[PDB]
Amino acid sequence: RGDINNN
Amino acid sequence: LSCPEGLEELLSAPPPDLGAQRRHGWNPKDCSENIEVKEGGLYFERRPVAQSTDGARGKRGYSRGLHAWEISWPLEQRGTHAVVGVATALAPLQTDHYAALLGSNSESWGWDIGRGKLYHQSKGPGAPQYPAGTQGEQLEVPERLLVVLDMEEGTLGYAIGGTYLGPAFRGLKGRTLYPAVSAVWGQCQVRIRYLGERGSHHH
Repeated sequence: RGDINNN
Repeated sequence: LSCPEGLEELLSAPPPDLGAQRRHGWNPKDCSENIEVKEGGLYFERRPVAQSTDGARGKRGYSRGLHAWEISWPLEQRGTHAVVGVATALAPLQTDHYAALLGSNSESWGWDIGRGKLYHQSKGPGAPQYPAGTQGEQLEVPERLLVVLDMEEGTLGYAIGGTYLGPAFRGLKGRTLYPAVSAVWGQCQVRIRYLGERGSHHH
């Protein structure tokens, strides 16, 4: 959901 | 020359077929809620859940003999914490933060394929490099790596590019251990390909 880990 | 007895022969044999790969592959009934196991075990996909580290175990726990499997983990799908190793049936497979979950407790052993560090009973800080030494330090883990579990000596080690890198962990005798990984990257697709066993004392 857009964070550092593609979440 | 540090390889388990029997490994060269095990790896030279015709590989297990897709049925065997599925049978020894990821367990849909033994993984994080945030992971989906696809193709009957051949790979899993981690859903894009924020602030979560998520693990999976293989279906089959190994109590004796020499076993090996190949993990395929795309280079672009590793994120901040990508850890490959083994776990007992008791190891936790989900936590609500990004971390090296596999190896963070007494029930799991992992190699961080980003950082090169080994985790067992470790929160991360201070963890040792593997393989030790200057060759080992510059080693990159490519998409594929082999995981080698020797239950007669009680070791876990790895191979890349055709070369066994040495035992990473000792102290595994007298357990039942399952292939395992922990992952943090949304939409990562991590494959497992079982390479077989040599069950006898000297493999």
